[PDB]
Amino acid sequence: PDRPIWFPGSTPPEWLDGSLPGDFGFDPLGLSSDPDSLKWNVQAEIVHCRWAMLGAAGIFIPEFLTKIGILNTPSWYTAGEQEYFTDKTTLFVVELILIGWAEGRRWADIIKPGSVNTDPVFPNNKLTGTDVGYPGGLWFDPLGWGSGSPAKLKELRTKEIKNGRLAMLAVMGAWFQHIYTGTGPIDNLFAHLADPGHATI
Amino acid sequence: DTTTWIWNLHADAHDFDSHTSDLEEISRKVFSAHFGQLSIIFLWLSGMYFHGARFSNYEAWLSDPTHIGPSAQVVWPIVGQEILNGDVGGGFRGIQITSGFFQIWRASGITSELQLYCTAIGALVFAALMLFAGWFHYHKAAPKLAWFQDVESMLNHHLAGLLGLGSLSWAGHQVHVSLPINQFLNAGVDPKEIPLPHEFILNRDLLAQLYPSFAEGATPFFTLNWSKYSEFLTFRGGLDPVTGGLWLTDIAHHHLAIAILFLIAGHMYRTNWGIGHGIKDILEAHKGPFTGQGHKGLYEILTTSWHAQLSLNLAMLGSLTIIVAHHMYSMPPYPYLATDYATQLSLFTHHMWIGGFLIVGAAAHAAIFMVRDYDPTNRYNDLLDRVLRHRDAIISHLNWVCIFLGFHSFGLYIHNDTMSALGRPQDMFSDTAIQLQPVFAQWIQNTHALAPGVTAPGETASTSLTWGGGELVAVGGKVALLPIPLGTADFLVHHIHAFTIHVTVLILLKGVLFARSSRLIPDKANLGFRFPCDGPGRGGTCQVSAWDHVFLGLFWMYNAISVVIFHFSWKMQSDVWGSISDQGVVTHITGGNFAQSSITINGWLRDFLWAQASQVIQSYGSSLSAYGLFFLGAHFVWAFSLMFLFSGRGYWQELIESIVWAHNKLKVAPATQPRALSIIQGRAVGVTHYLLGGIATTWAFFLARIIAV
Amino acid sequence: MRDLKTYLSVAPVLSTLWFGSLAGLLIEINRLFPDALTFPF
Amino acid sequence: RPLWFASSQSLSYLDGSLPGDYGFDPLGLSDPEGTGGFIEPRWLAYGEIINGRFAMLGAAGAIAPEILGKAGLIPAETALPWFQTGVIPPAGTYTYWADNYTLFVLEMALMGFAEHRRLQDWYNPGSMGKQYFLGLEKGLAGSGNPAYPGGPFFNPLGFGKDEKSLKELKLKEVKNGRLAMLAILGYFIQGLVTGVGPYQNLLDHLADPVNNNVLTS
Amino acid sequence: EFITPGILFLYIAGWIGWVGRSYLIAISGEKKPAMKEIIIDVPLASRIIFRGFIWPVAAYREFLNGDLIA
Ligand code: CLA
Ligand code: CLA
Ligand code: CLA
Ligand code: CLA
Ligand SMILES: CC(/C=C/C=C(C)/C=C/[C@@]12O[C@]1(C)C[C@@H](O)CC2(C)C)=C\C=C\C=C(C)\C=C\C=C(C)\C=C\[C@@]12O[C@]1(C)C[C@@H](O)CC2(C)C
Ligand code: SF4
Repeated sequence: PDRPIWFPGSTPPEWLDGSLPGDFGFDPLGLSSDPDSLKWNVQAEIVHCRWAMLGAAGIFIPEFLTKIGILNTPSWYTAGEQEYFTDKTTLFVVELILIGWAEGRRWADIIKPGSVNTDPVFPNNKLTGTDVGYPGGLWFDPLGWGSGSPAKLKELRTKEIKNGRLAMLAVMGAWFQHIYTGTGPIDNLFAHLADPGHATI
Repeated sequence: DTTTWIWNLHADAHDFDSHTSDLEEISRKVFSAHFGQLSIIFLWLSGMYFHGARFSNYEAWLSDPTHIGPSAQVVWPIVGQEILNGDVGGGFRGIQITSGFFQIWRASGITSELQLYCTAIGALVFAALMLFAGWFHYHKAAPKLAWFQDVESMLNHHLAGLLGLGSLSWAGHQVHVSLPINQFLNAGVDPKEIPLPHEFILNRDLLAQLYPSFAEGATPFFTLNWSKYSEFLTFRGGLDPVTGGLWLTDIAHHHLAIAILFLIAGHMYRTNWGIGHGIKDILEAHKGPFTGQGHKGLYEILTTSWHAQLSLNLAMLGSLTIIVAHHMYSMPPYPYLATDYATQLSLFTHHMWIGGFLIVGAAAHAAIFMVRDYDPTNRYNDLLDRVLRHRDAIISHLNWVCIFLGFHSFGLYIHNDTMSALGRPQDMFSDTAIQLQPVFAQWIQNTHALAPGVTAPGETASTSLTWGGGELVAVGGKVALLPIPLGTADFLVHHIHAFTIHVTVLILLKGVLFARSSRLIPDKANLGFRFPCDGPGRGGTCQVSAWDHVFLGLFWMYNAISVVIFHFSWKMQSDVWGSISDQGVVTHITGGNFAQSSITINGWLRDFLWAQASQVIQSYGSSLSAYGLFFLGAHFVWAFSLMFLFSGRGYWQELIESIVWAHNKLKVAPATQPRALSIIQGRAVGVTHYLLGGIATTWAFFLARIIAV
Repeated sequence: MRDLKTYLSVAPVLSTLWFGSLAGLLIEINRLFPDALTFPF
Repeated sequence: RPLWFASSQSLSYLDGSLPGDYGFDPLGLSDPEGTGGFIEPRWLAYGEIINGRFAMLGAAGAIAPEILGKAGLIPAETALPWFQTGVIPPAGTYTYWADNYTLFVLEMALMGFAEHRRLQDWYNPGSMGKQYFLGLEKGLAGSGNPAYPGGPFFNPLGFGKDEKSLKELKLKEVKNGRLAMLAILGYFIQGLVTGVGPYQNLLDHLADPVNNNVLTS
Repeated sequence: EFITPGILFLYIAGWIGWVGRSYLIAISGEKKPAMKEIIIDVPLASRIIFRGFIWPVAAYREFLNGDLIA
């Protein structure tokens, strides 16, 4: 009720009571008035944030090592044109099948929770997660960090969500920077740092 | 429950008086609806301005107006429809437009496609602004009723500010931009070499070279030495020989004078400061010699009712639109408009139909006011009561005039036709056997021709070239304007026009007067403004409401307007338009056959309808084939309308009953029970299709005929 | 919102979306297989 | 109290609670009847005060560079009139450490923070001192009057401890604001007509009063 | 020319008709079946759409059982 809000002095919506991690009462359009919409949108945001962390680290880290002089990997924009041992459509089909099995299992978990928590072929192995979107278990949580006091879990999930929002923004920024200036993201940073006043438009 | 609910949903969508009985809410809804309409109009203007910048040959036409056909639409090549991209010239392919947008842009001084883009962006911004303003003024800051009823302040602002200042601003734009750019264009200067409009404002010697009076500055205006501004503020009259339109200096002077007059006229009605008249006082104090008491009581009627104001405004706007249509063909205001015949025919027909529709709307809303808002107890007015107390004498006399005019205008045509068929051409009403000359119109023409130099000392030429006595004007080998003769053929058609107008007036006025009650149904007011009938009693009471009177009057309005446009088209094609050889011989399009062929009904069927329709029916395979396709499609709609007009409701309900049984047999019966259309709806559907078919047929015929020749 | 979905499912809007998708599809085949009178399969 | 073109209608609602009220309202914009939108007496008074403060800043700011330039206090490269300092690129520009647009963005960001905080205080009172803002929320609580927030941040010298002194200072502030708004309007009109700096206009008028007037221009 | 495109049209029209018939039967048992004919139940309609693929077999089996005609 008294948590910091996105717009101080304003009234937060009645469907955001602050229970969810990373909640700042930001929903001017009211896109999640209904509970089912709230749950679906929360799952979508979590998945987007995790994919963003995965992708953002894979774009700036290689370019940093390339410009510093350690590697020679090409620009991320043109990585889809390089040579490979097979046609890209075959790779697309294999990726589609594997990610299809994974995402189908995840989809089955959302609609009817607890229905996919057992190994199909080795019934001994199970997953110990209890909330949707956080599978837990030995496969995904080897270090045991996913269980504890509720305050610790809430804080960890909040920091994960904030990092995800930052990563999504950074990835979109890298895309638009390379579509506009026509050079690598690190080159843009170095050009800006060389002359912050003038090296923009 | 049933299907009539769906139809009723769209029928009462904009009837705010039925939803609520509070005047404040109706006024607020009306304000917001007006804002939405303004937004839509701005969006339409933005589209029109943008299309001419990207998909048009405006520049090539600007370099050669006479030999290039204007175009602003291009078709995608999907199903072989790209045959509509004709060779309009200028290295461009597309559909030739007839809305006269190129002439407006040329007369406004536009020379490149960069200005049109800016205008389109501005119009889009204005549309967004209007939409936001409508939302704000309905949901956030809605005015009170007392704000809407301050009609003394509304008139002051709408006269001084909207009309007074708009004319002044346009005169300023004309003086500063349109005159020099048009002077440069008329001098043969290539359009890309003309200086930009802001160079005239920034550099003053450039303007001084064209007009020396600009060197003196604004001092002669303040010193009352106004004769120095005569270089660009003239009173010449007549058409410009180079372009064929009115002189732009005359237009600038006219707009300046109009602005000053309107600004003076906007300071009449009283406001907080106590100077000026009050409308109520003017209405009350007025008592002439035959009125007696006067107009006491009209202020409350006109300030507490929206339908009376709507009726009055609709009638005035329709009359104004008809006047505008008449005044633009005879005194062409834009360059290269008179000699471009396709646009001239299209602009005259558009505004006539608009005016007719608006007049019929005025009649309908007067009937609505009489049915709903009339109140003799609280809003008594004397003149309306006296008009209602002798309505039998008004209608019976108007009924007689229609019969007399119809007989003495159509029996002449029938007599001519019979005498021609019997081999007796010396007994017809024509210029060779029995003459019925329109002497008054000829006297008017002579007086107007001789008015300059005697009664108009400041005029160098007549206002228009239609009055006999002027000289022919030729632009690019084509005929722009010349005196129009008047003979026996023009005597009959004018009386045809009078007869049709009188019949339409009779129908509408009878409906309005007998809206409240009649000798047949004394309690017709309680039944409503829009009801089908009152049963088969008293021999039959079909179509007794005022809505049915408007429904009948629409047919006669359509009948009346159609004869006007046919008269205009044939008279202009046969007597004015044409071409001139190098030696000065005029050859009209149809060679002057209107004088002898337009006196019998066979002449209109053979020489006009049969002879002039060969262009549309031979358009297959060419770029004009869309007109040929629309010609045949409109006949289908017109003939399809007759199913609803000739038939009744019970037959279709029984047919739908059998159909519903067949559907029930297979468990596909909808839960919303099908119902045939109501009695009133069946009438409304028929007339809509009738008018659509007729107007579309005439539109395709005219456009296919005039573009080819 | 829920009202946004409810207004989107009404008959006119749904019918317009369906017919627009249908027209786009039909134009797609007419562009891909133009001037067709017989089945060559 | 003195009355300046006061009217019977205007005197009905302009009792005198506002500072520097003279009863002048020929158009009756602030009439308490039919109040809506931005036509509200409280909002109108607030707008007048804020416009007056900004005008008192601008009237001195526009003429400061020209004053010292003639006296030799500043280099001639920075002694430009108010319309040649990059505000109007066609009229002339100056090259700072960055181009004009990034300066515009920085100004927009900073003043957006400031003005949004001020507006949120206007809508609901006292709510700007609750949420943590780098520990500065203690002094930004306001004083219940939107135009006179007070507090340690805005009233550090402790002026107007008594109500009489506060009222006199408010009256003087509003008078200075009105004078400054008139001065800024004069700035704009002189710049548009004569085409030189206002201090240049004053010097030209002083050099030959009989010649350099409106009549000759 | 005619035989091959004819069977395709018959299949498509049967698909459309079967889907339309199956939607009405599902909502007929409700308290206010008329309300579902204006605000279309999209989640319910999406399930029936796939079922029209096998309309010939479905209609053939329903005709034999006697449930085709009321
Ligand atoms: C993580 C966010 C992020 C960051 C750090 C940067 C950083 C940078 N961008 Mg950039 N950008 C972003 C997002 C971001 N961008 C997004 C989302 C877009 C798409 C709209 C762009 C589009 C863009 C263009 C088109 C260009 C840059 C350029 C640049 C560089 C010069 C600075 C400038 O003019 O930026 C201006 C940045 C914007 C107009 C976008 C607004 C900033 C976004 C919304 C983030 C908001 C600030 C953020 C909350 C601050 C907290 C993070 C902080 C630790 C950095 C600089 C390295 C320029 C370049 O290449 O340098 C020569 C350039 O030409 N950016
Ligand atoms: C400023 C102009 C104006 C305004 C504001 C009004 C306002 C009004 N009129 Mg009205 N009217 C006008 C001009 C105007 N009229 C004119 C000029 C005429 C003469 C033709 C009429 C004739 C008229 C009649 C006869 C009646 C009204 C009625 C009404 C009231 C209800 C209207 C309604 O529900 O429409 C709802 C809107 C529609 C039904 C839409 C009509 C659709 C048209 C006919 C088809 C157009 C076809 C189109 C070209 C093709 C599109 C294809 C596409 C669908 C795919 C409302 C107060 C009614 C009333 O007050 O009854 C008590 C009434 O009965 N008016
Ligand atoms: C899916 C609904 C549906 C079905 C299964 C039928 C079935 C039938 N109709 Mg029929 N009809 C329908 C809707 C339907 N109709 C609608 C909406 C109308 C009003 C336009 C009609 C008007 C109509 C007439 C006037 C006649 C029939 C007749 C017939 C029978 C002859 C076969 C035939 O195709 O006629 C031809 C059917 C048509 C030409 C109707 C047009 C097809 C419409 C446009 C399809 C609409 C589908 C609808 C959108 C379903 C949405 C499903 C969605 C919720 C998933 C047959 C039993 C005839 C008969 O034997 O007497 C009863 C007959 O004379 N119908
Ligand atoms: C027919 C159009 C129309 C009419 C009759 C009204 C009428 C009204 N509006 Mg309004 N408004 C309109 C259009 C209109 N508006 C539009 C298009 C907008 C933009 C969204 C607004 C935005 C608006 C706001 C934000 C407010 C009003 C308010 C009001 C009410 C009080 C106005 C007053 O006392 O004067 C006040 C007049 C002034 C203070 C003078 C302002 C002078 C302007 C700034 C000059 C315009 C410059 C113009 C763009 C120059 C064009 C140049 C050329 C290049 C185009 C009054 C009922 C107020 C209210 O309380 O509502 C009840 C209010 O707060 N209106
Ligand atoms: C979602 C997103 C943007 C967010 C949008 C926002 C803020 C919307 C906000 C609002 O809704 C709210 C909250 C409330 C509403 O009332 C208002 C609005 C305003 C509507 C960004 C990124 C979204 C999506 C992201 C981050 C995508 C990641 C992409 C990856 C992983 C790419 C990987 C690769 O780059 C590698 C690694 C190597 C390369 O060689 C190959 C490829 C394949 C290119
Ligand atoms: S049922 Fe038809 S014909 Fe009979 S009175 Fe009514 S409207 Fe007239």
